[PDB]
Amino acid sequence: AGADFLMCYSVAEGYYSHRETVNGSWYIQDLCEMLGKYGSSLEFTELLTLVNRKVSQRRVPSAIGKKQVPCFASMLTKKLHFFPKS
Amino acid sequence: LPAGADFLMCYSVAEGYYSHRETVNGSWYIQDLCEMLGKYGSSLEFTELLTLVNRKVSQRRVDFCKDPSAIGKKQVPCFASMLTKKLHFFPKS
Amino acid sequence: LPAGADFLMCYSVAEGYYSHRETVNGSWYIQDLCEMLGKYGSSLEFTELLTLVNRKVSQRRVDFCKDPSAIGKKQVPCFASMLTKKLHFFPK
Amino acid sequence: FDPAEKYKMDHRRRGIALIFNHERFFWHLTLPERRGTCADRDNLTRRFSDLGFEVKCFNDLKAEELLLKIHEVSTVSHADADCFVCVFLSHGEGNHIYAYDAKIEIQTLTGLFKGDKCHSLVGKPKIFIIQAC
Amino acid sequence: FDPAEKYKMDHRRRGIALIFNHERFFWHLTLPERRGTCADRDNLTRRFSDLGFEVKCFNDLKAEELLLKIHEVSTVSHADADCFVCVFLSHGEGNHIYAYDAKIEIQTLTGLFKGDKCHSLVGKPKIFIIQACR
Amino acid sequence: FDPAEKYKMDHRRRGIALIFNHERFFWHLTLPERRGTCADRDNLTRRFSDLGFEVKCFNDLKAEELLLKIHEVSTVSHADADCFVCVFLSHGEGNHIYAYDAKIEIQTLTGLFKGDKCHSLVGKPKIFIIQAC
Amino acid sequence: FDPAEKYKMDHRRRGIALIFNHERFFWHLTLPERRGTCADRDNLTRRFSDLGFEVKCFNDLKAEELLLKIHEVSTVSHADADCFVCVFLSHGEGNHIYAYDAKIEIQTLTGLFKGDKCHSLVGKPKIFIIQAC
Repeated sequence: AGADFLMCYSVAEGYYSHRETVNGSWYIQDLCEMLGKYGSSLEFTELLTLVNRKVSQRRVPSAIGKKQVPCFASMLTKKLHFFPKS
Repeated sequence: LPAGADFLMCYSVAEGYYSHRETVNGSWYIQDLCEMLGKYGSSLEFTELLTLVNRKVSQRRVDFCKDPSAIGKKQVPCFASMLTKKLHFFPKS
Repeated sequence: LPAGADFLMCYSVAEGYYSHRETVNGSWYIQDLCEMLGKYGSSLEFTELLTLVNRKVSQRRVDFCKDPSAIGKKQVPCFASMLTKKLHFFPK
Repeated sequence: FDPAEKYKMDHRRRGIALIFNHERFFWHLTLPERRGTCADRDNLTRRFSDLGFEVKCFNDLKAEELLLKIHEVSTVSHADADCFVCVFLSHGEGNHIYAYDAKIEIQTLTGLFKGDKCHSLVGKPKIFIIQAC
Repeated sequence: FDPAEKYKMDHRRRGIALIFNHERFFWHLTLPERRGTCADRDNLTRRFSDLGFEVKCFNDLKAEELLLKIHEVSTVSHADADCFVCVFLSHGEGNHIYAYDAKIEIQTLTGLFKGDKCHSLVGKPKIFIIQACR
Repeated sequence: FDPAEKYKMDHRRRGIALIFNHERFFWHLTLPERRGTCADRDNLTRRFSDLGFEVKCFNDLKAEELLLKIHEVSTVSHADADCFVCVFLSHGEGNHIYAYDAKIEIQTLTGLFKGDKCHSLVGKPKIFIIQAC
Repeated sequence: FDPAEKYKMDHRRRGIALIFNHERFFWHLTLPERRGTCADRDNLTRRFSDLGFEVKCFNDLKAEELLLKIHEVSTVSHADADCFVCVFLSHGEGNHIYAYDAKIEIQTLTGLFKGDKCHSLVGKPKIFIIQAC
């Protein structure tokens, strides 16, 4: 841990992470999708919160009631934006 | 200026303000609008973007030493909104 | 309509539209403006709030069956910004 | 260059929220109009106070204290203020003298702060809310 | 009711980005003025195109193709479009005739869309960007 | 006191985006997994590059080059950088040894910077994206 | 799809706001520690009640009236509720057995909803504010 740290976890405790497909993994795919569209404007924890929804709504082995639920832990002190640099 | 619903009227200059003349590069208002469109157009909300254009242009000054004719004057743009929602131009899928 | 730097002109009805008469509750535009000030005034950027008021007011309807002469009429407000920054009214 | 830049609203006061009522040369004023005007002024007064504003109300009925009120607002300092709000409220379907008087009052009110003719508001938001016909 | 509601911008096309250059009745066009007008148009053409717009440029020099253009934009369907953009461009330091003719054109262009006269643009943004000087 | 205060992201560079792949001690690496891992690294490299980041990728397959690569990153000054980003990527289903090595590696990578050892990143966002199981 | 999508907060009630004081197995309670805990409880109670929550406070001293309280909250319907809040408060520099009991109480409190076996809170925010050492 540390001041102004941001820990973005692909899967939280007590939850199952999906298998690696040919097109990548769910977490990174969705993370990267959101960065592509919302990265330059949105506040990064708001963006991470979108990924939490996107991956938690994804579905694929008789264990059915099952989703990957990511998690982020913020020790940020301010809002984080990646506005285009000059 | 008869304008109906869902209109957005963007003006290069308000009343009682000066427009800087056309140069080889174009005009202040269009240069800044376009600089902002190219930088933020695909991400920011459009009225927010036009507020940046209001700032950038209204902060533009000219060398008052070479031309002390145009001194104490600036170009202050304006926009009028009858939009009912946020407007974004995200890349079309 | 000469204005100035950092002006925000909020109008109750754009030209070519109709303003609903005053009732015991007040006027459509001020009620809606105030409703949005009550709920979102402390948090929303003020032009976004004003855009909500353009939506709420523009969607208001009278009971056209009771008064068929009102058919076709709606109130569409407007605002004109010469603001150079975002405007928030965060609690002091 | 910050695309999320906001007006600095960290002064000791929010500022005055002026509520002006255009009442003179209106000779109808039904029960709904009468109480509707009071409801709008009240509603406005509560909402702006909740946002930290110092609400000030007057009308154009008495020409004597009109000019004195107009003069006071022209001269009062906003140096410890964030912004300035002014609300102009006028009735509907008034007569032609009533409507013309409204246009002149609006120009004058906005003209008190126009260009940058009020120095303690330079670079501060100036918000005019107008209801008229 | 939702304070963050956005216009639906998921139609097949973005829409027309109309760019009108007010040129008639303007004499003594200097070299900086000429290349600046071309700079503004080209810059506008690039930036709007990259945002998905189908840019259409025309001017008022001919008059034959002006009427042909004005009636074309009147009768265009925007049913599959997100929005509509119209830029009116004109020079500063214009003569009395030039400035006056500008206001007529501006009233006319926007007159074609006032009070929802174009049914396929109802509920859709109609952005007008006007650079004029009297 | 600004309730909408943002980090100052106005430095010369955005900063380094470190993309680490945990490969060692993984036996029977399937083709699809090899493609997926490449897809993740590529996608992450594209998206962060467009956000201004100087992306640097490396893995742990070679013992010597690893020590040299960690050394390289440990002695970089972030004085003219907005922030730091480190992505740890590791395969889904792997043996007890693989999962253990991941944990030790994650603590090592976060152990640097942590507390506030890396003084040039003090007061700056430090972002760790971790895909372990 | 919407990045500004908010949780639905237009239900009848705001929901329960549980405030738990961990007290048992703490043997030397000083004046600042005593009043501070009261100050924290009161302050939390005031802020959450003004936000529309229904504040329910209790401690673990009397084990007989604790077991009933856990059942009291475990059997509740949050169907007419927006969200659920639970604050765990314990003292600092406590003894060995005090710290251990804290962890077990926290895992038990959170477990009562963590398996998603409180069906009426599914899709609704569950907020846990934790003060411990």
